[PDB]
Amino acid sequence: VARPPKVQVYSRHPAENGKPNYLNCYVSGFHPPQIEIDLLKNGEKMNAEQSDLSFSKDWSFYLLVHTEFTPNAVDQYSCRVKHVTLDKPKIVKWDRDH
Amino acid sequence: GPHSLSYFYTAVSRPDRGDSRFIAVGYVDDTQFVRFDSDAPNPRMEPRAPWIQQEGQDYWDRETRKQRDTSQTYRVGLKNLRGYYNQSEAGSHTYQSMYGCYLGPDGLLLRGYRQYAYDGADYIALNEDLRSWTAADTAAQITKRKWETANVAERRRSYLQGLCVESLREYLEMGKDTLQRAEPPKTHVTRHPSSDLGVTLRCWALGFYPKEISLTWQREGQDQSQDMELVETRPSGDGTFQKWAALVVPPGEEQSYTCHVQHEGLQEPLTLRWD
Amino acid sequence: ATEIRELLV
Repeated sequence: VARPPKVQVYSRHPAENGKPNYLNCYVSGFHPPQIEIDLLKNGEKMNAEQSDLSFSKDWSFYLLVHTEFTPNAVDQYSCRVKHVTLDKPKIVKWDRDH
Repeated sequence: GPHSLSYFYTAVSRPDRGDSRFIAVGYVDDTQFVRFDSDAPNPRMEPRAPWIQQEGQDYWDRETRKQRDTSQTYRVGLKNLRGYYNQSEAGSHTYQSMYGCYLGPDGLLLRGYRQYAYDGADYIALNEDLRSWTAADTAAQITKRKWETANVAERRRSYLQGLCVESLREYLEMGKDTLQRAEPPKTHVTRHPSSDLGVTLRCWALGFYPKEISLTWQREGQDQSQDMELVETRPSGDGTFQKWAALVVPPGEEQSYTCHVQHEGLQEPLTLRWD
Repeated sequence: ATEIRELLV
């Protein structure tokens, strides 16, 4: 069967307003491998880099989408995932406490 | 534990374009170090870690030639598999293989493996003896008899005991400064609102390598693995890993709880608490 | 180093 993606959105270092950082969207556990993973800044797609397609011992795939960012108090960041298992896109919001 | 060299092959059919795509990645332990993508123009095996770049042109030429040949075999294989299952020509399907070797304490093969999947389900696998196959269904029995007829298992076994282990040992030395050095986590504890009767304590471990780690919360010496929320270990983006463990505690009782962190990068386990 | 080649499925 097809397996749905798990999604985590998080920064590489603890977020400090105005301090340069990295924003990660880690997407794992899905099958088939066709997937669309977008990091969004205020709803707008960021030109973020995507890792090479790999998979775990249960054959399910994982991917890391990531880009530089400088968090502040105004901008909202989220990860949007489209996959055959999802009837509408999955959106996970970034927050510095997770 | 034991070091390992592992390769992961993904082939996908694309009937709309009349072809297929083959992607391979290689890891030493938890560090990706090469990739190959049949969609790349003039596709080559490419470095994905700094230490592998010292390999000379003959290595990259050889690896490129093997991956190009393998890409073609998996392209035709996807066609065979569609026929085995009498699937429509319009659907996309996925053929995966993974194989690798673990290094024993004596420098010999500790465990070798080679497995295949079709559309995410186990298809055929080399048994632990590296001499025979287990096939999952009627289609895979066709493949099994072909590979038995051609003595395929002997070549897998020779690769796993030989070149896999020898190249792993070479990579471990080339990348000793990062592959054989444990990077301990940077740790801290945060506190967050939760609900009526409780605040969340979250214990963070950032920037560690390798992936294996133990994060536990302990209410007064006894482990609290009841509603400890523990996220999957996730990549930092720089080759290290991140994890956190959280639990809801009674307001005003934060200082009764301790987070214990064990990681091979630490001289001894850590004991953290809320500030 | 990857396996040199493998036989068709």
